[PDB]
Amino acid sequence: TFDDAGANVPLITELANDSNVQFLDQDDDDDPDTELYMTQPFACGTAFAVSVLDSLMSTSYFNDNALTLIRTLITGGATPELEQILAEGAGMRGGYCSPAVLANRDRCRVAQISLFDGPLAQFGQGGHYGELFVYALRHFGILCIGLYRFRDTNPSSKRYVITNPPEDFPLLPTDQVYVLTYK
Amino acid sequence: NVLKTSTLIRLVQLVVSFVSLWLTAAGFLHLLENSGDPFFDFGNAQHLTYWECLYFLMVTMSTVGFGDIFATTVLGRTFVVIFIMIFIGLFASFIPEIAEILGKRQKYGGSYKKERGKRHVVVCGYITFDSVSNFLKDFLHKDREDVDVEIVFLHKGLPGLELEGLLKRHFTQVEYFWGSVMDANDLERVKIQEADACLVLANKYCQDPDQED
Ligand SMILES: [Ca+2]
Ligand SMILES: [Mg+2]
Repeated sequence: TFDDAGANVPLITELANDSNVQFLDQDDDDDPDTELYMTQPFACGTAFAVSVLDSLMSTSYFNDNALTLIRTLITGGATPELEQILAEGAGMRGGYCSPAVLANRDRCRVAQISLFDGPLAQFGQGGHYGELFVYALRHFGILCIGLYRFRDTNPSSKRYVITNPPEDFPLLPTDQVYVLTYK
Repeated sequence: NVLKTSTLIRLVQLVVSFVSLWLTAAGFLHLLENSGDPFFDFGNAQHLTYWECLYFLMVTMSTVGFGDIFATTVLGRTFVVIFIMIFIGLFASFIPEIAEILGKRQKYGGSYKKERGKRHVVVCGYITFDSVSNFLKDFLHKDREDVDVEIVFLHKGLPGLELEGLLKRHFTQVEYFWGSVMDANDLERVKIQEADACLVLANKYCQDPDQED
């Protein structure tokens, strides 16, 4: 508890053993036969464990480029040139950099935006995800990939993630949108 | 995809391989004794039923060997010599392995049947003849007020023979279940939402009290 709290602190925990996820949260309805990806702490983005990564082996075989996509995003841009430089063992070499290489400072980033205020709030006020998607892409080049919605819509600050909703999926003014963006 | 568990796979492979080998061997001996020896112009023959062969092969598998029935054709006797060398090893390894598999099933399974007006207490952690006997001797002591609380032990172990005795001597008011408070299904089996309290005991004599805590 904090003076001018508690469950409102944003947490993510790595778990060494997936079945321990049941202890990580309350108001939860635990069941040891449920696999990690269906559990509330994973669905809320509060838990992580190495087991969800294992099909990176199979996807690495079926489409190499898709494994490079995820990397450019999750690493923030670690190209094989940086991996080569680090493999020389001299540490990460750096300094002031030329405008020719510094052009790469406009990578695309994964960002999160709120429908509570600003130009998109018109869609949060009872619009649909497909209206929001087409509008944001057209006006801003912002490409929407999902939502982060409160679980208790009627209490807690928990939110769940909805990858790629239908075109006619209803929005709430409290939703946050996962987006790809350049600024 | 109906054999989902390695012990149950092993059980069905053992039983079916044993039964099919016994049944086929009985059929081969039945052919040999009833047909008779070919080099004696089939004159040397012995009319066993299939069921007499099946019985006789079990009686020789197990090395009992009554000799109420026996093979008398030369092909019968040579088959019985070959059968003895093979099937003694089969029977003498099958019977122990089936006794292990059928011995593996948990004794103290099931769930607490909550009575209409009795309070209960769930007890777990360090459960042993010593910790339980010192616990029950005080918790049920005659100098306490007369209250009909039931005790429900929840622990991973099978109770030892001294503890099984103690559980039977208190049968009316002490109950024991195999399980762990680490599993929500075991917490439901003991109906812990309807208990007064959970008591968690400690191994005071462990190698590492930080590990035990
Ligand atoms: Ca939980
Ligand atoms: Mg009772």
